Amino acid sequence: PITKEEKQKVIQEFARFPGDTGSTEVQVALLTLRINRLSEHLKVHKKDHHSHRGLLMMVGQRRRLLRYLQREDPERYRALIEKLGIRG
Amino acid sequence: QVASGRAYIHASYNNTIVTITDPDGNPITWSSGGVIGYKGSRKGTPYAAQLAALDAAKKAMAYGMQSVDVIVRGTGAGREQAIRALQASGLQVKSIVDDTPVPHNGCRPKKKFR
Amino acid sequence: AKVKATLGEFDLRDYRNVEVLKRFLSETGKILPRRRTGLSAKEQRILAKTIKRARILGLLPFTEKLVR
Amino acid sequence: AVKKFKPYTPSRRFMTVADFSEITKTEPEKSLVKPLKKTGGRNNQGRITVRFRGGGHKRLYRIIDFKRWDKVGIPAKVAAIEYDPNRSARIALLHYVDGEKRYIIAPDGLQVGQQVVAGPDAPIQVGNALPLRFIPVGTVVHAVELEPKKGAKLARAAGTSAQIQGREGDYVILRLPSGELRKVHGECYATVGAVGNADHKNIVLGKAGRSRWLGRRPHVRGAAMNPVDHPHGGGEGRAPRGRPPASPWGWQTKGLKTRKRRKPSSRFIIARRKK
Amino acid sequence: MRRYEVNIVLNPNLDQSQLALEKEIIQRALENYGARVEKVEELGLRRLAYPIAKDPQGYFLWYQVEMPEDRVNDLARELRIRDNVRRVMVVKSQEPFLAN
RNA sequence: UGGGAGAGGGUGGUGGAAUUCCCGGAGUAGCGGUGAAAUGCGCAGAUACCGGGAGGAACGCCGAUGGCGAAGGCAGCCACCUGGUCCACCCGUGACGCUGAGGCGCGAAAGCGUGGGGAGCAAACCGGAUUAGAUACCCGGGUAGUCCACGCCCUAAACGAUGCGCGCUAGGUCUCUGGGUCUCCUGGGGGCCGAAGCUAACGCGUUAAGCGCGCCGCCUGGGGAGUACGGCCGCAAGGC
Ligand SMILES: [Mg+2]
Ligand SMILES: [Mg+2]
Ligand SMILES: [Mg+2]
Ligand SMILES: [Mg+2]
Ligand SMILES: [Mg+2]
Ligand SMILES: [Mg+2]
Ligand SMILES: [Mg+2]
Ligand SMILES: [Mg+2]
Ligand SMILES: [Mg+2]
Ligand SMILES: [Mg+2]
Ligand SMILES: [Mg+2]
Ligand SMILES: [Mg+2]
Ligand SMILES: [Mg+2]
Ligand SMILES: [Mg+2]
Ligand SMILES: [Mg+2]
Ligand SMILES: [Mg+2]
Ligand SMILES: [Mg+2]
Ligand SMILES: [Mg+2]
Ligand SMILES: [Mg+2]
Ligand SMILES: [Mg+2]
Ligand SMILES: [Mg+2]
Ligand SMILES: [Mg+2]
Ligand SMILES: [Mg+2]
Ligand SMILES: [Mg+2]
Ligand SMILES: [Mg+2]
Ligand SMILES: [Mg+2]
Ligand SMILES: [Mg+2]
Ligand SMILES: [Mg+2]
Ligand SMILES: [Mg+2]
Ligand SMILES: [Mg+2]
Ligand SMILES: [Mg+2]
Ligand SMILES: [Mg+2]
Ligand SMILES: [Mg+2]
Ligand SMILES: [Mg+2]
Ligand SMILES: [Mg+2]
Ligand SMILES: [Mg+2]
Ligand SMILES: [Mg+2]
Ligand SMILES: [Mg+2]
Ligand SMILES: [Mg+2]
Ligand SMILES: [Mg+2]
Ligand SMILES: [Mg+2]
Ligand SMILES: [Mg+2]
Ligand SMILES: [Mg+2]
Ligand SMILES: [Mg+2]
Ligand SMILES: [Mg+2]
Ligand SMILES: [Mg+2]
Ligand SMILES: [Mg+2]
Ligand SMILES: [Mg+2]
Ligand SMILES: [Mg+2]
Ligand SMILES: [Mg+2]
Ligand SMILES: [Mg+2]
Ligand SMILES: [Mg+2]
Ligand SMILES: [Mg+2]
Ligand SMILES: [Mg+2]
Ligand SMILES: [Mg+2]
Ligand SMILES: [Mg+2]
Ligand SMILES: [Mg+2]
Ligand SMILES: [Mg+2]
Ligand SMILES: [Mg+2]
Ligand SMILES: [Mg+2]
Ligand SMILES: [Mg+2]
Ligand SMILES: [Mg+2]
Ligand SMILES: [Mg+2]
Ligand SMILES: [Mg+2]
Ligand SMILES: [Mg+2]
Ligand SMILES: [Mg+2]
Ligand SMILES: [Mg+2]
Repeated sequence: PITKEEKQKVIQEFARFPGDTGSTEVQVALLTLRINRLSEHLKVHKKDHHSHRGLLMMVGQRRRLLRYLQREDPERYRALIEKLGIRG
Repeated sequence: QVASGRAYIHASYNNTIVTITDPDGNPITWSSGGVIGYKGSRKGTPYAAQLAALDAAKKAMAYGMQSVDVIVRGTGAGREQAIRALQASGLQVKSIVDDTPVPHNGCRPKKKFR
Repeated sequence: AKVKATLGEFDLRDYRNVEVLKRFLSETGKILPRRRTGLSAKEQRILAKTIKRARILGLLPFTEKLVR
Repeated sequence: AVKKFKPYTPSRRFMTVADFSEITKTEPEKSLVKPLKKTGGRNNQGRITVRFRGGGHKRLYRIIDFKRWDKVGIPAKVAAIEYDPNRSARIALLHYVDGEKRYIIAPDGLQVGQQVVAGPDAPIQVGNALPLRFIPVGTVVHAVELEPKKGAKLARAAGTSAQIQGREGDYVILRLPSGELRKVHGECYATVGAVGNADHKNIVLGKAGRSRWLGRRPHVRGAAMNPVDHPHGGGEGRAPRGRPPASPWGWQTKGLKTRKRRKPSSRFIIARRKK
Repeated sequence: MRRYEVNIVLNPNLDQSQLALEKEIIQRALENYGARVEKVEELGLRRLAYPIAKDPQGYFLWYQVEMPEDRVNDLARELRIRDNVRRVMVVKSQEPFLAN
């Protein structure tokens, strides 16, 4: 699983001010971390369709947040998705 | 020859088969609702199980069998009559234990039993 | 007479406590119901699982025969 | 993971070929190859004694270590998994830390770079050879000696395995690839795990010429012949067998058991095969 | 790392020296698999609820340990590799759940 | 942030009961079966009993009126990996929301392909009875299949015959699971009974079928017919 230490690195490397824990960046970053851990888990467990639903829900959630940050900051949007290597 | 042994009552809704064994469970003798001339539905009645038990003990006691531990299987209507008969036969019924096979939800039963 | 009364303070997960746990099995080896166990809903699930473990470790029977 | 082809010829339609994914080295160890004499089914008298053989691809025979008690306790490194045209299994090149190099037939899940060892004290690990009496009961095993020190005779083709079922005295009980249950001496060596390349049975030869490549000349039906040739020969038009189906030599070929009754190993065949 | 209670049951009709060779194997197995052994409760021969391997008794080892979560299956399977190891149960250690 | 409940999912392993089969023992005139029978099985040693072995499937008690899931669906036990969800604190972001034609994925059973497995069960099938007949019900056999892996199929009384989200309009009672200050107060589920109101009535009723708003799907008399033609999908069956 994700441990508390790796999870804080994600908040640290993406907080706007070193106290922030809920901005779009730290949310996209936290989701991106759940996805790839899950995305990899599904690549091994191909019949775990229930968890895959979780994968889609996080993907949609991040996509909605990424849709929001592109409205308020096309610059910071671009800055975020590159640091997460996201587009495709 | 042996003195003590075990008495087994396999008894379904069809018949009641009594076999008396020895301490090691090796059968000394046996009987059932067929050994007394019943064929068919009658083989499953209480009276059939009584005569079956009486013919079981009277055959085993005729081998020196004196004490029996009564192991009971099944649920047929000749079950209780068999135990009663074993205490009236002359045997020193030293025990009664119900060892009816019950699965922990195992093999799918026939349609008759689902 | 319920078992939660007939016993002091015990740990519902020590699957190695035969003396505590065996008190929760009928004369015929079955896991007693709450009407005998006296445990709550949440307690009953914990007890059964740890009973189930102890059966696998050979500490508790899966079934005993019935004596008269 | 057998490979298919798009239907760009009639034969490509159905043809399938092995993926060779696990093969890591594609020319054989020169010190361990000798010329394999193609017989064509001919014996020392010159006569065909096995029909429809010959004309297949030229092959070098790879020497395979079917003993392995040869080198007890001497750890060996799996250096390569190679193709071998003389068996259905793939083969593995072992660089013994001895410096000696040997081919064993390749068990499933064997990885180049791992170590294997032979002997009574070898860890119960895929690729390791032990006398049968020391492999745990229930363990799946292959390349089994049939008699002590006589060499691996059993479970050697792609995918097969014998399973260890129990012990009795100096003997172990094996369920052979055929499902036969049989007593095999405990001193007989076996290698942990099943033979690899289990996908080998899912290959579709796909055209007549592929059987030719393999040395398999075309089979002629008795029913297609004439009475001087074969029991099923002759008849105006086609003809049912018209007698119990026979071989060319006259013996019945549908169910007629042919194992010898007074064979000594009978005292060791516990239960005949299945299915 | 996570904390596990590794239960093991052995062959009762063994001299304490064969019993010693088996514990040493276990020891090297827990060792080579990454376990750091905290407590160790060794109850020994014990009357069995049912017959195991035709034996109404077993030799019950217990190890509170701390090992990498991703190797406990392979370890446990490796403990079973021996024929005198009639049972093995690795459990996740939990803080107790009490009554009264 | 710190916590909790859970048959939620996937993978590997693993335990005991039970049935079938085999082996050895011991033992004899029947067993089995039904309404009653017969078929079947049994002196070639069955049934019943003990011991040994193999193999498959399903997990008794717990277990509930329970829990989890979006639905289908999920139940021995262990570990690993993974989802959802709930509660507390009120800490962070600043309307980032709702729904959702298409699309995509999931989808009981049965069915299909390639392997495997096959104890029990059992479409088909055979036999025994029943009967006017009995291509049924009942009985003895029994092949698919049921099981596993992978790939298809995509259906259903796929039901709460009740789309999703939000807000609002008495309570009583039972229960699961959190929190508290632990009487009890409060959340989130699960049922019951019921205010107002709704309803053709039955019934619904903070788990609305009440009062409202948003969006979607759908209906427009029965039969023909979920058929035909077209088109798309499917190996086929057949689906849309
Ligand atoms: Mg009868
Ligand atoms: Mg504990
Ligand atoms: Mg092809
Ligand atoms: Mg093409
Ligand atoms: Mg094509
Ligand atoms: Mg290969
Ligand atoms: Mg040379
Ligand atoms: Mg030659
Ligand atoms: Mg010559
Ligand atoms: Mg000549
Ligand atoms: Mg000559
Ligand atoms: Mg020939
Ligand atoms: Mg030839
Ligand atoms: Mg060959
Ligand atoms: Mg090869
Ligand atoms: Mg031999
Ligand atoms: Mg083939
Ligand atoms: Mg060739
Ligand atoms: Mg051919
Ligand atoms: Mg031909
Ligand atoms: Mg001709
Ligand atoms: Mg001639
Ligand atoms: Mg002639
Ligand atoms: Mg001729
Ligand atoms: Mg002819
Ligand atoms: Mg001809
Ligand atoms: Mg002809
Ligand atoms: Mg003709
Ligand atoms: Mg002709
Ligand atoms: Mg013909
Ligand atoms: Mg003819
Ligand atoms: Mg002939
Ligand atoms: Mg054979
Ligand atoms: Mg073992
Ligand atoms: Mg948390
Ligand atoms: Mg016998
Ligand atoms: Mg007859
Ligand atoms: Mg005779
Ligand atoms: Mg007879
Ligand atoms: Mg089998
Ligand atoms: Mg605030
Ligand atoms: Mg602000
Ligand atoms: Mg489906
Ligand atoms: Mg199915
Ligand atoms: Mg199939
Ligand atoms: Mg049947
Ligand atoms: Mg008939
Ligand atoms: Mg009929
Ligand atoms: Mg008639
Ligand atoms: Mg039938
Ligand atoms: Mg069958
Ligand atoms: Mg499937
Ligand atoms: Mg329902
Ligand atoms: Mg509908
Ligand atoms: Mg909708
Ligand atoms: Mg729910
Ligand atoms: Mg409520
Ligand atoms: Mg009213
Ligand atoms: Mg209205
Ligand atoms: Mg009215
Ligand atoms: Mg009314
Ligand atoms: Mg109501
Ligand atoms: Mg209410
Ligand atoms: Mg219409
Ligand atoms: Mg249609
Ligand atoms: Mg339809
Ligand atoms: Mg059409």
